[PDB]
Amino acid sequence: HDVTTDRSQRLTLRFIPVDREDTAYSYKARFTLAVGDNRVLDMASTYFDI
Amino acid sequence: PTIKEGNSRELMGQQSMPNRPNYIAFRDNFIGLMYYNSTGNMGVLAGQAS
Repeated sequence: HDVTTDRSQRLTLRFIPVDREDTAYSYKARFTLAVGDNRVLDMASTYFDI
Repeated sequence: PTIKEGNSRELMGQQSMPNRPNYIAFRDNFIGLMYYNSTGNMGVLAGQAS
């Protein structure tokens, strides 16, 4: 009981950037993501689905 | 009665008759646009964080 979650939590967050910018070479996106108030997030598992 | 081009004797006995009607309209609620029930093109419709 002193380990992994028992309450409901989704493993992944299928997030979409708010604003878009396309130009000659760049494909800019300013995504506004806040990490959940208790839960943590790993950077090696973070990617982009294009 | 005749295969001949434009007009020939027996095409004086020729008759005209109206076309069958086809009302290009929409349904009792016009639903057929949004994928409400379809498992493929369904909507997530979630939050800015969750």
